[PDB]
Amino acid sequence: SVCVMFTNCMQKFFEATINKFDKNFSAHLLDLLARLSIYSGMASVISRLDFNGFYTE
Amino acid sequence: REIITLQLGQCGNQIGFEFWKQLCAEHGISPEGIVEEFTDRKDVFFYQYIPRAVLLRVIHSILNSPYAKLYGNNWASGFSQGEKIHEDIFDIIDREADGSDSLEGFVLCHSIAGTGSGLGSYLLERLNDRYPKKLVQTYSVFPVQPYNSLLTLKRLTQNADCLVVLDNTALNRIATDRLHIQSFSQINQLVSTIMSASTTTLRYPGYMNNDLIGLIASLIPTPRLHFLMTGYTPLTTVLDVMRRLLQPKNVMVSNHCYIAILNIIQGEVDPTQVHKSLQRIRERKLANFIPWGPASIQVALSRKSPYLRVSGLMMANHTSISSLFERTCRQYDKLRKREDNFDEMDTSREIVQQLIDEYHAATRPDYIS
Amino acid sequence: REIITLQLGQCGNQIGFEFWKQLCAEHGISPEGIVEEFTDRKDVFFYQYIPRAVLLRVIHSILNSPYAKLYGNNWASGFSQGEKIHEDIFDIIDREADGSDSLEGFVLCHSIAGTGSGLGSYLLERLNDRYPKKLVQTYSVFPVQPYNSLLTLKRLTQNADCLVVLDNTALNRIATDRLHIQSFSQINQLVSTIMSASTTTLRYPGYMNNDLIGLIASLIPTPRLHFLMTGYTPLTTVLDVMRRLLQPKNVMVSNHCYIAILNIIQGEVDPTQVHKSLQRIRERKLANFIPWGPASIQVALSRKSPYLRVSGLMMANHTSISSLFERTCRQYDKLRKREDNFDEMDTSREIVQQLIDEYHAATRPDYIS
Amino acid sequence: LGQGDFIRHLMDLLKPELVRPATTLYQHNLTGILETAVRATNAQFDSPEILRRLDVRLLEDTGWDVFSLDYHVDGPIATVFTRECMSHYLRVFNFLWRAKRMEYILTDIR
Ligand SMILES: Nc1nc2c(ncn2[C@@H]2O[C@H](COP(=O)(O)OP(=O)(O)O)[C@@H](O)[C@H]2O)c(=O)[nH]1
Ligand SMILES: Nc1nc2c(ncn2[C@@H]2O[C@H](COP(=O)(O)OP(=O)(O)O)[C@@H](O)[C@H]2O)c(=O)[nH]1
Repeated sequence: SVCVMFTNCMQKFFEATINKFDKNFSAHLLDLLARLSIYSGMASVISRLDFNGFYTE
Repeated sequence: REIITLQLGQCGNQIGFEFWKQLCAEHGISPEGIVEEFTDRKDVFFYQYIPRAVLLRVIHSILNSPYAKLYGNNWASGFSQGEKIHEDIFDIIDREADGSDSLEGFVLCHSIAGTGSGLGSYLLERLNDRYPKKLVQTYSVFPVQPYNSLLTLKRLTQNADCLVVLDNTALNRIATDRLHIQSFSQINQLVSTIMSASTTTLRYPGYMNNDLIGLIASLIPTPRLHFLMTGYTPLTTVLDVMRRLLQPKNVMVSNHCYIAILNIIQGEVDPTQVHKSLQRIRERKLANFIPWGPASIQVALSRKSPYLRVSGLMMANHTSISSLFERTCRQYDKLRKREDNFDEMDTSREIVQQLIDEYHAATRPDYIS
Repeated sequence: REIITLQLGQCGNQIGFEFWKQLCAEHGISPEGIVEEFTDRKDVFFYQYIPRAVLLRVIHSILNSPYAKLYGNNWASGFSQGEKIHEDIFDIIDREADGSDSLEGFVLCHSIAGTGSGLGSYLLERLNDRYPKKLVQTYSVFPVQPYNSLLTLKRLTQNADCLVVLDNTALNRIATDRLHIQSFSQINQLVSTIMSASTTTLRYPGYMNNDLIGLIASLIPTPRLHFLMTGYTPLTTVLDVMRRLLQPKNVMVSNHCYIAILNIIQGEVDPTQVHKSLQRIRERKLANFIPWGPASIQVALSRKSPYLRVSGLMMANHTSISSLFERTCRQYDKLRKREDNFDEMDTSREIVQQLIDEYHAATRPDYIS
Repeated sequence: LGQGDFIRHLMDLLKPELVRPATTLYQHNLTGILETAVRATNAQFDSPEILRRLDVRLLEDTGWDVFSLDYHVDGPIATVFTRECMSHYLRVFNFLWRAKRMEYILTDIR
């Protein structure tokens, strides 16, 4: 939802809203890799999401 | 979505004329513009078959070639004469634009080293005025010569939405190292191999990358860092090909890190060990990327033409491309201390310095702000 | 893990070239570096096949050989010229190291008798500067010759992590005794057999000795006593091979006691009677061992190359090796009284005196402290 | 451990993992490491069938106390091993694992 909605904001052409999407989307992404990692491929997906060691938090 | 291509100068004509010949054979099309009986999407470059090309004394060499039924040295001379025929060559491009269903891009082939430099600088300016929503990719070729070269770089850094560098120097080495030539008629055979294999995903539709804007927005993160270099190994598993593309011996270029990598595998290789090689490339650390943003490597497969074995091409966005500019920037100041306003050169001088700084700032963990 | 080999001087190139010929024929590798049709782990010494060699007139005769597709006389003169090309040769090594998966060590083949000997001493120090965690084993070969021999000894006693001695006086006597040659290309046949046999347990994997440190960690008790000697018997039960290796006629060296012994039996011998023989060799007391710490004898089996019978090699650490340094030492003093500072010779003369002093004190019941 | 070449690489890759306590250890992570070892060493040139059965199991401290291979076998061949040879091999594999890390420690000190 935050991805498609961010396209709408940029389509309306504020500076306090771009940074608002960042803290909202980056938090939602970290919830994904937290649940994708806790398992017994479903593990190789993480190697596809981050490749530069980013999101190592 | 159709892509109308342009060819300027002796270079652009020769590479384009040999680009079409590589494409006409890769499809079942006779040089007489007639399909041979002998699945491949061919509506992007060809119009039902006629290629969508707008060329601009080498022209006579094409009209005598068997493919006849298929259609000074100052930068100021190129920009001046281009203004005198503003309405002439724009009549052709406009009549070729509306006749197409929905225009997508303008793949422009020109060398920045005589008239192709000054005329191409004129076109890339005029296209952004009338056509503001059309991508303009350029297959520019790198070689008073320092002057005409950098002046085009002023336009190529703010108008062209993409750029693929192909320098004759690094090509001449590969011409000497693995081909043992010592000629233009030979190095262009390698250029035509790079241009044709670049748009292999548009002509052969797969899961993704069915439009030019799909190949562009993935690599180029910001409007400024829009320079790409190529790598082509075949001159065997996917690991054999992926390891050879990252060697500096194969790149067509004479700290530093990558920004985005796209691999084109035109083989019949099974798509099950693909993720295994990418997994291995991460382990041995054969390439490094930017530290600030999340940079990943992408690999794409395709299908070779049955009318014509594993190959491989890599689209790279490397910061080490900044080196080629400095060679141009350096020789300019030397010619600036050796000899109506002479302000365009200095204004162009400033913006190239802004670009090089942006590259060397791209390798910093605080490239933001 | 991989091991990069270096070949310095006329001797290093020759014995290294003969080492690779024997190692290629031992495997299924055509002279064109292509695998023939015709288990043996060959990733350590061959790169996917390319040898991991760094060669340094003789090169031309190698390039005119059928194996072309497989890739002054002072010590100060040999040291300085290496300093002026310091950056040059390391680029070859730096790319081969990082191009390697996980580097383990540096095999050096060189003769200490003079440009190659001088270059070797230079490179042995720099490898300690750059790479601190890589073993350096040197297959040195003994013969103004006294000068150069002791200088390189000053570096080989504190830089090289291990060392295997091969003196020409012991090899030449063998060629006239059991081969009846009366040439360099003839004695190198024996040197190649010892070198190829030394790394046998690395290429044919077994339950033990799957890494270069596994062979060295048993013999060398302290970092100072890092000199070894060899023995090769067939020039058949396992008890026969052990008894023939412990005879003085076979060792390649011109009180005292053993520190550690390693036996390599390369035949198809019965592996159940190997533990029996070590029970009986202990009873006859054919070798005298150190009194301070515990020491034993080691036997390791392997498999001969089927593409090419019982052989045997013995790596020992005998304190009688101190005599060889004494000859070079005494030979130096006689020239020092006969003819910018000449202070390096003084330090080298002093440090080798401590090494000799370690050996003679290594045979006492109180070598502890 | 009769291979030697494969167990060497396998002890170099599990070093960064097993040093942590067992509570943070989960089986789904180690399999990618084991699969990496079988690919790098000489064990890649091997029958694909027998490689399908070789996996990991987690005994139930430290990572060097709960790791062990299993090589489960079911079907007709399971009448030769009979759940007792698999309860004896693991009883052996510990003694060969300890006497293998007590050696790679002593070649690291050296
Ligand atoms: N790669 C390549 N470059 C070429 C070829 N022909 C010409 N060029 C380049 O084009 C430049 C000359 O441009 P020129 O023909 O004088 O432009 P014109 O004044 O418009 O005709 C040279 O610096 C070459 O580097 C070719 O066949 N291959
Ligand atoms: N063992 C052995 N030693 C050799 C061989 N060839 C040369 N040497 C030694 O190398 C020394 C000569 O070195 P030289 O080649 O003149 O040094 P350079 O001129 O600096 O390369 C002699 O003292 C020999 O003992 C060989 O085939 N085997």
